[PDB]
Amino acid sequence: SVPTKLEVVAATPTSLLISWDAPAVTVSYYRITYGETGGNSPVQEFTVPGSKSTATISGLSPGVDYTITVYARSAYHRRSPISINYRT
Amino acid sequence: AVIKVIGVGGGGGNAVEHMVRERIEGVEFFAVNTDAQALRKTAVGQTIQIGSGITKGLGAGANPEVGRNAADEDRDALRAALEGADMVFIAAGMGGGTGTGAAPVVAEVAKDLGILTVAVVTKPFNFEGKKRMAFAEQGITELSKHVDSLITIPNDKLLKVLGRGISLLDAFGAANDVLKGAVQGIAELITRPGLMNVDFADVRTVMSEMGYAMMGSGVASGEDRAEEAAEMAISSPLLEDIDLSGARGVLVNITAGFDLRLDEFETVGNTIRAFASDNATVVIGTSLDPDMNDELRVTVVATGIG
Ligand SMILES: Nc1nc2c(ncn2[C@@H]2O[C@H](COP(=O)(O)OP(=O)(O)O)[C@@H](O)[C@H]2O)c(=O)[nH]1
Repeated sequence: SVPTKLEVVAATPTSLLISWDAPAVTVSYYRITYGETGGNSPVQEFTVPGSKSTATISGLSPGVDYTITVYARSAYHRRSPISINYRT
Repeated sequence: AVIKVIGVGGGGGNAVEHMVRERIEGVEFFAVNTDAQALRKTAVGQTIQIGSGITKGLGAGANPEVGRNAADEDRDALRAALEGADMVFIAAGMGGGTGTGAAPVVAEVAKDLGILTVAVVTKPFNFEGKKRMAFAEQGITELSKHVDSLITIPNDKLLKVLGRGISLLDAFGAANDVLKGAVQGIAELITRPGLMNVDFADVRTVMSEMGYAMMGSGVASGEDRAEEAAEMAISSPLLEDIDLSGARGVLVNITAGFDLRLDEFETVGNTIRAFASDNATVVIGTSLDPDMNDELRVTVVATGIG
């Protein structure tokens, strides 16, 4: 379970700002995936440095429900990703 | 290959509790303790109580001698539980009573059955004091007489990657995670092989009767993932105390999805074979994690380091 809390902190019609808790051990980078809940499209993906605790997802569409998933990639654990849903 | 993972003492039990919770595919979990109440408290697989005659189920009193005598009294139960395994990982926090004293007995029993016997053990944090560190070092010396490979993870090394203001409780959680990643990083070559599948006989070759070992891991994303992850593993703080060209064996696990390029496997292996001695036993394989995209993990176990 890393990060241990994930939330949408701000939302606009085409973007979501997500926030998570600082990790107990060094994270090399985070992998962030997102796509429409139950979609025939592959999820889109990007990475952010392991020193971040927020990220902005842009290029979204209004009134679409999205599944967002954050992987903390660390040399020191193999913990599972955290996932949330949010409708723009 | 049949893999068993045995936690010994309270720290080893907490580590196995974490591996059961977070899951390691294809292995079978056990917990060995002199404290019967601790054995029953959490889900840790099948429980093996040792030394009920001498301890009455009340623990080892932080005394390695009692841990030894408890395990000695119950070699029959230990052998009965170990039988059938091809490989066993013995996990213990060294410096207490049960892990320090019983883990070498568990290992001796397993060695006697012909099982490939890998210990994965921690040394205590500096703040746990000099006596626990002394107990840990004596137990590691005793353990090294009866294992095939003994991987040491010094908790003092984990200190320098811990976030600031971390709770005392989360610091021990991190030790569980490293132990879990350690067992998983070796076991997955067997239980989740990729294209370059390692034969268990070659695992045995690089791990059998080698003595002390250390490991390090690296992770990376993007076009340079292979070079970056390999260099990160070799620069790992868990490996920094050894000269890799001194190891008699090197086992490498590249964890990837379905997109591994030939030149990436070439790159990792060339980097390993450059720093490894010309007479080392070198085994490099891949494992499969299908939930990776454009990323890679490299895990390096330096074996036979003296
Ligand atoms: N991984 C891990 N290690 C621990 C934990 N608690 C203690 N340790 C370490 O394990 C060492 C031995 O303590 P413990 O296992 O409780 O003693 P034992 O039951 O007598 O073997 C301690 O000195 C700590 O360095 C834990 O929850 N997880």
